[PDB]
Amino acid sequence: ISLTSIPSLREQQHPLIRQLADCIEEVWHQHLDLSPYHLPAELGYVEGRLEGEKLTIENRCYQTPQFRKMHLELAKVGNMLDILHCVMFPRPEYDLPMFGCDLVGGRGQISAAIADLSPVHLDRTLPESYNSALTSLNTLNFSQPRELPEWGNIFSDFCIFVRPSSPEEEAMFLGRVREFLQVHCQGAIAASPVSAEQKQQILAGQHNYCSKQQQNDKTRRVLEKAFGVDWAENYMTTVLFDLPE
Repeated sequence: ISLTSIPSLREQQHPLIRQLADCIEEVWHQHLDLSPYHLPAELGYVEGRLEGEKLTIENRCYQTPQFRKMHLELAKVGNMLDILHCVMFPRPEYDLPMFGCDLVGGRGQISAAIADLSPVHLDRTLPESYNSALTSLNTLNFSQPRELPEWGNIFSDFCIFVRPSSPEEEAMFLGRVREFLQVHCQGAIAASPVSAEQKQQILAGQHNYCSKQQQNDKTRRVLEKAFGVDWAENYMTTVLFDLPE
C-alpha cells in the first residue's frame, strides 16, 4: 500500500546462498515472463526471535503462464542458521516436473544441498525431453553424497543431495542447479496444456509431492520454535507447499 525498500537478506548470508539466489532469479528473468505473485502482506518479510537470536525470513514469489508459483525463500537465525529454499509449482495444465532446491548452512559452512526436478507422476518418470537433456549432462563427482529418506521417493533419479566439502563442490552444485533450471525453463516454454483428464492426473502428482513435503520438511521444527505449532502448520500448508488448488 505504501512501501519501503531495504536491502536483501542474501547480503548477510553464506556466499553460496547469495550466489544461488542471484542465479535462480537471473535465470527466471532471462527465460520466463514474470509477474508478481502475492502472499499475504504479513508473510513477505517475517521477523522473530529464537534463543535470543534474530530470525528473519524473506519471501519472494512470481508467476508465469506456465507456473502457478515460483517461490524463493531466504532465512537466517542469528549466525547459527542460513536457509535457501526454492520451489517452482507448474500450473496443472502443464506436464512439468517440480523444480526444488534447498541449501542449509550456518557459520561459513553448508551442511546440506539438494536439487531436483521431481516427477509429477507416481511412476516417477519425467518427460522424454527432460530425460535426454539430463542424461546428456556431465556426471558430477561428489565426495560426500547423502542418502535420501524413505519419504523421498518423490525425488527423481537425477536428484542431487550432498554436503559440499570444498568450494569446488559448492561451484559444482551451483553449476548443476543452473543446468536444471535451464532445462526446466526450455521445458516450460515448449509445453502445451494437456487435456482436462491429464490435468486431473498432474494435479494428483503435485498433491502427492506437496503432502510428502509438508509431512517431512525440517524447517517446520525451526518455525514451531519461533512462532508456535499452528503458525508453523499454516506456513507449511499455505506458503511453502500449498496444494495446487
